[PDB]
Amino acid sequence: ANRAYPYTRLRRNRRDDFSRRLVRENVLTVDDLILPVFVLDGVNQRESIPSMPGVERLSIDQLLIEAEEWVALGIPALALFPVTPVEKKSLDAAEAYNPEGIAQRATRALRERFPELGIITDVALDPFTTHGQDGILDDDGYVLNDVSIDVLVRQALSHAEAGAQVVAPSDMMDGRIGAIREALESAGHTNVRIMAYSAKYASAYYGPFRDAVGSTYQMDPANSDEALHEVAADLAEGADMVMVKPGMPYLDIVRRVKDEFRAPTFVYQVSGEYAMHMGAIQNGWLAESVILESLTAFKRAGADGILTYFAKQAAEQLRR
Amino acid sequence: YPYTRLRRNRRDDFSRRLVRENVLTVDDLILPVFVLDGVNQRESIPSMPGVERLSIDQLLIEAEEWVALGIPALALFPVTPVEKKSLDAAEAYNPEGIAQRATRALRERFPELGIITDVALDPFTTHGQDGILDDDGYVLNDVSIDVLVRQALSHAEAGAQVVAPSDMMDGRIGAIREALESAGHTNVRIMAYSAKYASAYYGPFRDAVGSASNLGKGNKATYQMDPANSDEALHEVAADLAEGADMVMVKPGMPYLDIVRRVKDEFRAPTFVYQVSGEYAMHMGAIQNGWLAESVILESLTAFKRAGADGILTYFAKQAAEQLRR
Amino acid sequence: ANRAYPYTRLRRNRRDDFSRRLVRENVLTVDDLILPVFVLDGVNQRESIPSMPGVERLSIDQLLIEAEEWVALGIPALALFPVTPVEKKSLDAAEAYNPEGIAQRATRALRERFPELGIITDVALDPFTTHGQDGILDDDGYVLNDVSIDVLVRQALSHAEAGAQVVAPSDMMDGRIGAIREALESAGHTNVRIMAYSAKYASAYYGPFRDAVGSTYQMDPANSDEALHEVAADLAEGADMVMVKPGMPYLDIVRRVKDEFRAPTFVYQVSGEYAMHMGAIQNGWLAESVILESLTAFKRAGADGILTYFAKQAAEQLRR
Amino acid sequence: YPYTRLRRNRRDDFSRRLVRENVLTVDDLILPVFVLDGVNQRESIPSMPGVERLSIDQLLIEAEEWVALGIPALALFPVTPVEKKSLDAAEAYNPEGIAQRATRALRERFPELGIITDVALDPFTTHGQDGILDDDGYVLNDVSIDVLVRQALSHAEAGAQVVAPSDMMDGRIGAIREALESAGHTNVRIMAYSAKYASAYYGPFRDAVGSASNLGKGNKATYQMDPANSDEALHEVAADLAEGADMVMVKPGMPYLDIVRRVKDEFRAPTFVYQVSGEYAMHMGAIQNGWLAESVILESLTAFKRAGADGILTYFAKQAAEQLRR
Amino acid sequence: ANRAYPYTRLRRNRRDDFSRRLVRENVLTVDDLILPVFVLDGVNQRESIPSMPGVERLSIDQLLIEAEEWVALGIPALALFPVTPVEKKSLDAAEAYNPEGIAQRATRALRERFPELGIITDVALDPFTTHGQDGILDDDGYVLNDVSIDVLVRQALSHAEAGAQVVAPSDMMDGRIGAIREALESAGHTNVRIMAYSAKYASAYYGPFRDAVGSTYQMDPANSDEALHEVAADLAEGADMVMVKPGMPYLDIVRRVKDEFRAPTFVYQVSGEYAMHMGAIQNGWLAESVILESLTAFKRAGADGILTYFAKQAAEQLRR
Amino acid sequence: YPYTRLRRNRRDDFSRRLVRENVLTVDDLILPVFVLDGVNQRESIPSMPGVERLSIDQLLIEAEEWVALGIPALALFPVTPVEKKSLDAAEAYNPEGIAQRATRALRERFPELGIITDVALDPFTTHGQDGILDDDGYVLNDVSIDVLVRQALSHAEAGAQVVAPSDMMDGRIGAIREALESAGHTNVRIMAYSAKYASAYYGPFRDAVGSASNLGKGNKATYQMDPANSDEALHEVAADLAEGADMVMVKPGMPYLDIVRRVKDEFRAPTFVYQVSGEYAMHMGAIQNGWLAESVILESLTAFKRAGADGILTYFAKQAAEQLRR
Ligand SMILES: [Mg+2]
Ligand SMILES: [Mg+2]
Ligand SMILES: [Mg+2]
Repeated sequence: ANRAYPYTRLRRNRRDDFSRRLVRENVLTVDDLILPVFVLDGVNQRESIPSMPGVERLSIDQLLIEAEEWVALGIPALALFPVTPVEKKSLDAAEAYNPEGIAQRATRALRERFPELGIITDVALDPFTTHGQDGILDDDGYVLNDVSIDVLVRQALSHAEAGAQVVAPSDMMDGRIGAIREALESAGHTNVRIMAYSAKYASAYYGPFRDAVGSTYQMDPANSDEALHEVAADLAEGADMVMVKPGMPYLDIVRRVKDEFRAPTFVYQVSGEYAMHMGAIQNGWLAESVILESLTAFKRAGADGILTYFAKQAAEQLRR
Repeated sequence: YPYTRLRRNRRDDFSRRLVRENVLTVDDLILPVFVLDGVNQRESIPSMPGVERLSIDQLLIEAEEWVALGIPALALFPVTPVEKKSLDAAEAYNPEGIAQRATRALRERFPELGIITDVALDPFTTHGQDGILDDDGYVLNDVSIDVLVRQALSHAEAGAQVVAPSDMMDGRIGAIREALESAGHTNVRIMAYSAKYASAYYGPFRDAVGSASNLGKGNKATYQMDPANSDEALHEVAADLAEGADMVMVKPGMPYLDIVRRVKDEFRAPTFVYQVSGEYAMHMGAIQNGWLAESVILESLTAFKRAGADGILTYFAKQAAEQLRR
Repeated sequence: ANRAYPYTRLRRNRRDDFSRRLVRENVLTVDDLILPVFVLDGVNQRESIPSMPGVERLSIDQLLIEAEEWVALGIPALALFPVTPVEKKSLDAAEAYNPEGIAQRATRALRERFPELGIITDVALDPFTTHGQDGILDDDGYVLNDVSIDVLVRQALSHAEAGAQVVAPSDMMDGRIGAIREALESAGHTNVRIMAYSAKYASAYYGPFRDAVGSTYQMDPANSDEALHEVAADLAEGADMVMVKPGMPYLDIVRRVKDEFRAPTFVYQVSGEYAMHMGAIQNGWLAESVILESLTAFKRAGADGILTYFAKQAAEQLRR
Repeated sequence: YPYTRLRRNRRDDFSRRLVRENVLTVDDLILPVFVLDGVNQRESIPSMPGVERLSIDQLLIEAEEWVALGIPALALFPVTPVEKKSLDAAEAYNPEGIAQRATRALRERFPELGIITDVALDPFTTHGQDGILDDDGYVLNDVSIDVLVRQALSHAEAGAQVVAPSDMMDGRIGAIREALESAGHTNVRIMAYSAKYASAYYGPFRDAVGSASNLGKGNKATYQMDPANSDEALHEVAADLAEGADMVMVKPGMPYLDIVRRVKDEFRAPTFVYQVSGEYAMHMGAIQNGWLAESVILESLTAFKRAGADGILTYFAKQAAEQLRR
Repeated sequence: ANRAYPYTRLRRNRRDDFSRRLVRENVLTVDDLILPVFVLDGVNQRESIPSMPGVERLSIDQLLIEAEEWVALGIPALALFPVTPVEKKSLDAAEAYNPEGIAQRATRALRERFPELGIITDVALDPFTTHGQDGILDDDGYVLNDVSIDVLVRQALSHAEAGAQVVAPSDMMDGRIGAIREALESAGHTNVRIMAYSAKYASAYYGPFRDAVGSTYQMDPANSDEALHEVAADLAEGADMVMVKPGMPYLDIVRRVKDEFRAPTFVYQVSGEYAMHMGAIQNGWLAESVILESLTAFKRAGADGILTYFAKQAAEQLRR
Repeated sequence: YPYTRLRRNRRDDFSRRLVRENVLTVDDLILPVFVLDGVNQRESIPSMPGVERLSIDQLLIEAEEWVALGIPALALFPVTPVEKKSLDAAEAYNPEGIAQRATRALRERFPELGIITDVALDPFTTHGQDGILDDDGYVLNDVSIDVLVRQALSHAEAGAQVVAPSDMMDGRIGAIREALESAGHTNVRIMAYSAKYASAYYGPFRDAVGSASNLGKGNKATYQMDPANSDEALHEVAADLAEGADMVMVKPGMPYLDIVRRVKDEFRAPTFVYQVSGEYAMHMGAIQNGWLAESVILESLTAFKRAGADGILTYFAKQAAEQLRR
């Protein structure tokens, strides 16, 4: 310590590329990327999403075609988000555990064609209920929890049966991680991993996602200590990996979570973060180098893995 | 869970308010402003929707409302005429330069408003770099400090309460402090840009200030920090505190919230953060497109307080102050 | 570090109001205030309390009138303290769980008229026993605990049935938080919060409160490490929020509790603290700015919420 | 367990990659090279299988591939002719010495390649010690610093971007920094060998550089650190940082990984480690015998990153860079 | 602090042997050494191992002869590794719990002849299965765990019955430490210690060991935080001592484990570490003083005990 | 428990040895010796059973066995003749004083044995205080430092490898270091008595050295530390390290083990402890009475290692070294 100018000039290591490379503390690699994908029900179709320029909803045959290039680029995993047809939404959310639902069909197709690619499914009831609430309601509109926990467990088990290696309770509820963990073990799916959405905030950054998928419990953005209690509870319940969401607006949370628990920590660069960046890049306001700058921030902040709609572009860039 | 259900405190608005850990107030806001030469001039900046370059007379008119909203301070950025740019950056310490003239006008009209001047040579050089170049094109450190010290003394003479060296030369905070003390400017605060990274988020600002064409495709990797580095920011801030800074800053902002958190935790000193032009533009573009709700503005600024910042330099300051006044 | 005069002059940030505001580390807001209220049994009555100048016991119709202004000022919650008529005090403390007791009637009235206002009820047997001890005694005068735990559970459930959002075991006993937590869950009151009086000291500052309400277990004032063990036990038993009491005389405890547990921490500025301040203000010895100075100390010390008889005055001042 | 089975993340390659905590890249590699006098000379070193001593012309040819593989820097070690060794170590600062000549040649041919010169008198003394001896045979500290400072200035004059004092004299980092600053060598980095132990793992290097016969059975216990001590390394590194080092190093490497970890955790500064000659030789001997698979090379280098090093001086650098390029 | 040259010259304590001895922070003693031994099935035989120069496989009568000198040198314990004849390897691994298996016979012989010498047996199924996997497989080749846990428990109990004072689940599995701990207690072997191979990496340094014994679950070398979670789980399951393996390539892990848990920590200087050092010593590339240098590194790094094939040589040297 | 029974590792000798956290070795021992003037003199000390005052010739004879046992160093304490005591303590720096003569004799006879001389004026003053008194009877700080510096230079001139200021004057470590550096005594170590308390355990030493009658009922509360204070010891040690001490010491020993532990944990520097005369006497009296077994000697010395000391000044050093040699 006691470093003082001019004995210490911090620009000396910045003088040349070689010394900036030798002291460089972090680096993003393709091992850090997870690509979220919106999956349609039909055959031979793609749809553009107005608020997520460059992102497409894909039927499963199209998903398989694009996955050939994602696998060649080395992306380790995908996170699937089905786009449920409105006629499949119900009150009992039976579509969540249908072995022929989009998520289950997509995961069987991908596990068969690309055996080493990781598939992370979404465990939640909101994409399948007519009302759009994440749970089954009683006559007055209040959540019945064990009826809902029951369908979620059937959902997670159906994902495990389709071959998913990871399930992600994307909900922000209590009791689900343990029930799913317990049910998977109970049913013999001992190596299915549970990626919990641990510190998930009530945020305006999810806007574009509601367009993509066709749609009191999320955390207050002001709170930071509360996120550590959320992650601790998920860890205690058996989560294998924990996630912070949204991402860049919560980088201080990523840093605190990694420092406190030293566990596998993930971060979601959500639809609104992607949309802001891409709109600015397309308008000529920001250079495309901001994509890698934003992703290296997650590594510097302490994330092991990043769910990002820029995964393909970033993997292509990681070459330079 | 079941004993500990964290949803209980979240159930109702009253209990969420009681347990809310951080709050954004107008005391935390600093508004950066782009100032033009001449009279009765107002110019839109396409890459910063909603922001205008203003001549001093127009700045004084707009500042009446910034003061009424209670914004504590402005950060001035002069839009130097192309013909006043040179290799020696001498316009940086001209007593009749835009920054100096704007400072005297604002200090007279609004005595309680804080004026934070920019100490840096980028608005004044033909090449757009923040210091003086040697014959190999390197930004010289100590020769640049000599010009920055002359610049900071000129701002103190104009009445600025705070000078903010945004240059990233090593040792400049101590040089400027020594010069201010020697000259009797005992209470001029120095707001150091301590951990300032070599980023792509500054694009729109280069357009706003008129340095974009001068810099061209140039980079500042020999002085601004590598985005990959976090421990190094602690060493930058420690030096600036030992050299006499009254406030230390992290820049850019949202992409570096982890740095704000480490800096506040390690040094427990007045910590500031800049929500830069590219952060403003990306949000504004998405809000205008209808992709993000307007509530994202306060959410973005709340993140800086949660991460540990005391004050935030933000182009959203007027809008945020209007929304907080509710 | 290595900050030294005259390079570092700490008065520079204090030179002007604008720079004092920019570096100001804490601020009190109306979101931090909880107002305790003494509730009478009758109709159209108020009583002055000699040792708490300016504070009044209020019948429920008067309470509703005053609550209109507390709600307009933004105060988030009230803590109710019934003033039990002597003819309702018994040996079995049945009045504690009477659905027509003052606390239950007051909470139903307030929950119906002001649905967003939080109500924190007092769970304790002392206001309802003839002897004034917080528990039911056996023939020799010794506490029978499960008979007492039983009535306290009926009490907390009766509060939950009346609509209380928060119950506060204001006792300083062991076993109660868990029994109440367990009983509320068991009965379906899953979102009722439990605000534990965790570090509550044996103190002379409660004097005036005994006048207001008509009335071996509290902590020794010398002890600080002991308070952390008290808070840890309440947290383990399911408390949603933890409180230190009294307040200003124990600000070091507030700081240690927030630092150690990072949980929602509350502090009671008790009747004697209020009385000392108000007597000095009324005598012209202290300016009224001391009220906000005393309340900002709780925020600086680490409290999230403050139970204070000055809540109305403070909310009115928070404007300047 | 059963809830927490740590084997779940280990089950598949994709999940092992997602949770992998550290990675080795070519940015982390520094290749040490032994340089001969003369022209068209290449010599094998029996105790360092696969490593050759090279004349400058041969070094320039081999460096074309080191540069193509992206290795950031070389660390030069001159093989001084026996007749140029003396009590005064004057060849250490000869402008026409091997290190000086090699540096000028490499700086001209490969402008972006980092050149790290060795500041130490062991290649130049008749006795093989790293400093000047007094009449009792003790290695004098301050008289040795005077020669090391002349040596470091000569390397800066030859164009080295980094000088690395590997001598273990007290206070030499500050003396060398002061001399570099006074002479205007503002940006010459100083890579201090901070916690360098008195070890048996240096045997093969003494053969490679030609100091083995000069040192004989001599020891360096009055200056290199006792292998038993760990807290003492923190005091060595603290002094070198206060004296102005830009990088600090632990040496040897694998036998001292605990020291690398404590040094990175305590100071959060650029931390380097040397996988010394004896570590290289023991691995190479076992790999050639078929006792260890070739995958041990990357496993050994991954350990340095896991332990906290930013950069690694390793004789395996070319092989490792070839394997990483996949 | 604030130590600065020339007031502080760190060479002053290094000037003389006496002051280097007074400030010397660590020292290796014979109390720190554990010698691993490869045991053959027959009588009056020894075999040289090509990739471990100087190490020999020993029949039990030869083992007893060599143990006389190990005991005279003060070595506290041996770790036995039987060399199973191929005709004893099966699918059910019954040889693991045979009371007449090499390990059991060797431990009864040593416990009877040298009552104070500690014996650490290896609990694992890999030396006894035809396939060489550490577990019993079902028809498709997948591990059946309770059949395997069952034989391992019989194995550990058979070791305890033969007189072993320590058993070492050398596996890298979950559930075994607890089952063995539970079974030993259940059976009355309350003082048998369990030395867990806690942080055991997937490494190339085990090469020579496969030659010596005739032969998804081991840790990734890149991970360090993961090792702390591994050690914590073993401690929670009842391990008496925890070990890091391999050794010198993982000294940073030894340091973190000792610092985090402050528990009895052991480290294995594996076959490849021994082979590299001995090959270099025999080639004249390294002096034999490197053996003690390598072993003092383990003490400096925080190990209490070291499993090392150099134990005999080191104990002989510890005299100088 | 039952899973975790801490008795399991304790069950057998082999497992207790494997988990044993600390060990005492002869490397940790320093033997204090009381030296007389004259020839062929040996005197028993009733309050320190087993300890003798020895003339230099007798000291050289006894030191042959201390050296054979491997004890690293001696700490010399001269038994000044009554007639050589004065107000100015000039005998402290007499080149022909007992300490100076004993040092030259031992350095010649046993070149590898460490000699630690005592820097303090208590053996030389008529009043027994460790410094010079003013007219109010106060022990002057800076005037005392001037005499201690002359004393320490005389010990360095006599050949002592270590001087140990046991005086408790503020700032003396830095004064002595500056004087040693200025005079070229570069490698003379300074073993500071850093946290030395005003204790009743020193009684027997005052008898051994002959200062007891001079001090009478006097006290040293204006300079030695109050036994109640622990945080203050950290401030004493920090100053002595910043002033250049090579080793820092806590004294007395067993009654202050908590201070040894805090000092090693806080500073991670070479830490020494003195098992003072009264600790020796109380143990010896109990052992001779048959109240405590002789095994208490090693138990007492093991406590210092467990508490964090690297070295121990103990009158039991010969006995302990004999017992460790087993
Ligand atoms: Mg700086
Ligand atoms: Mg050094
Ligand atoms: Mg002192």
